[PDB]
Amino acid sequence: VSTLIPPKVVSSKNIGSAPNAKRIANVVHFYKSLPQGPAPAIKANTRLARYKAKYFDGDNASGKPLWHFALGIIAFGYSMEYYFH
Amino acid sequence: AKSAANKLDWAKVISSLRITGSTATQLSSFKKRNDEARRQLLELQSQPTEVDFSHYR
Repeated sequence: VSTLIPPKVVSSKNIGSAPNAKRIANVVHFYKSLPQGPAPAIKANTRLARYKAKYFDGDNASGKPLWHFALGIIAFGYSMEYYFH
Repeated sequence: AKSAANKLDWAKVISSLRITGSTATQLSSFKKRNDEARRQLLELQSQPTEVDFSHYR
């Protein structure tokens, strides 16, 4: 009876579609995300900070700390098993 | 004019790929072709609406 007009009705149509739900999701997931590894806090300073940078960081993550623990028992020979039970 | 009227109709068919299921826009284009086709035939078959007092009378 006349010229129908569904070419321009997306101003209220862009709310119910599924991609819009993902659209409003990931845009919030993007703006505050740190750009290039910023704010990594690589300078750890808490009590034994030196340990935090050699083995406690996790780059090595090997049996050295338990080796250090074992050597501590060895150095305590005349303190726990000798001169005492 | 006639070729210009449907020239922009070949624009909406390209616009129709993203908009599928147009109820009446194509019908309106069909209507604007149905009546327009009736126009050219009407004027070509239109004799000068008069009686020839010289010859035909």
